[PDB]
This record gives sequence, C-alpha cells and structure tokens, in this order.
Amino acid sequence: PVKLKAVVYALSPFQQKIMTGLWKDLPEKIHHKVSENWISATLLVTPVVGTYWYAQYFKEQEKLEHRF
Amino acid sequence: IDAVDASTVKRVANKYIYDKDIAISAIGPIQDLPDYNKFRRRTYWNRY
Repeated sequence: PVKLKAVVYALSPFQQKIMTGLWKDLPEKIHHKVSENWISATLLVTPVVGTYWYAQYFKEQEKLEHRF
Repeated sequence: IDAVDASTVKRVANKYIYDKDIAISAIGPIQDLPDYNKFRRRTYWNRY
C-alpha cells in the first residue's frame, strides 16, 4: 500500500448534468485534437495514399503502352 | 414515543433512508472505504 496525503471533494451523480458536457467547449476539443495529432495523421495517411496513387498511375501507363 | 410502532418506523425509513442521497465525511487511512456509488447502492435492497 502507498502512503498518500490528499483531500477529495465529490458530488452526487444525481446533482449534476450528465450529457451536456459532450458538446461543451467543442472548438477547444477540435483544436486540441487537430493540433496534437496532425503529424500522426500525416504519417499514417500519406504512405497509404501515396502508394495507392502510384500503383494506379503505374497501371494506367502500363495499360496504355500495350495498346495498338 | 409510544405512537412509534413497527409500521411507523418503516414509513419514516422509507421517507428518509430508502434510495436517498447521503453525505460522507472521512479522515485518516480511508483507501479501503467504499466509494460514494457503493454507499448509494446500499440504500435499497433489490431482492424486494
């Protein structure tokens, strides 16, 4: 057991609003999600999308070359 | 006092205790003390 020194105040679940917090400070939530994860989203989407488009470009050139 | 019989106690307990919110004040080593939600559930018996 860890020795702990702390004071905790808690409110009853039936004395507070339950769902309205979902759509509170929404602009801040979106800004935090975008600004912290845009590098992570870039590192996942770019290799997948870039490789996919290169394959389609390769297939289109190969298909046209074999035509008469 | 004599007017408080067994049925009177049950009526008052249902008014004041049954499925009612509680206030808790604890100090000292209280990590093993159950949370508010556990204490709140123990205000009623689901087998009745």
